[PDB]
Amino acid sequence: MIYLRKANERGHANHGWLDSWHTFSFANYYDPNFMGFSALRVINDDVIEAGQGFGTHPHKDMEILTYVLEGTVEHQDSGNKEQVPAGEFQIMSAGTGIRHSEYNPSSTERLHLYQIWIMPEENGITPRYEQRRFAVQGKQLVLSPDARDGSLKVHQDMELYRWALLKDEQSVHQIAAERRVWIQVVKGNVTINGVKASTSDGLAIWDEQAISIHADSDSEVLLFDLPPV
Ligand code: NI
Repeated sequence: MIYLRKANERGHANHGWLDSWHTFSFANYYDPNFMGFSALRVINDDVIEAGQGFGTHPHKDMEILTYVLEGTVEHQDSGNKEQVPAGEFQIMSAGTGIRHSEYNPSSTERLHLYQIWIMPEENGITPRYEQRRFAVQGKQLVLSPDARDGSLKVHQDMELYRWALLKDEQSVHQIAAERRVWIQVVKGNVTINGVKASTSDGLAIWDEQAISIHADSDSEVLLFDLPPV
């Protein structure tokens, strides 16, 4: 009751300025199996060569999360112009509609980030854009529906932890009722409920009463506790 999406079976789309790998269907990459997982609809693993970026485009009715891993990303709303450096997340629920344009401010540095898309619990909510700096050990709480423990709000019944584990560490994750979970291995090597997973792999667990996660090495993962069906 555990599916392993290996890194090299993500949809690949290199564009010259943007190399990108898609955990799910997205743009000119379509597979009916790899559609979505619960509310996780998009996990994109993007490298954006120095100086390049997406032009002025419009999102609507979607809670979008960016997690920057290397370099920096400038973000220009319409009216923001705040940056986001390596290590900080940045959300933006869109609801009624918005128009933004993201780019790589360095001319010497590649930008590498995760692009995450979670279907919000209702459309037409008010545009909003939080952006925090959420370490080296521990399971951080990045997204939650009430912004508890210093997390950010996400307009969906789901939490997102940035678990950072040291070699041979092992914690359990409570797992709720009919809930589902996605692990996205950021770096390293882990073992979840028997299933090994390395950098950029993703595992999708459901109909399971608990999650044992064994850091086969120092490794960071992203955990999506996601609601049922
Ligand atoms: Ni965008």
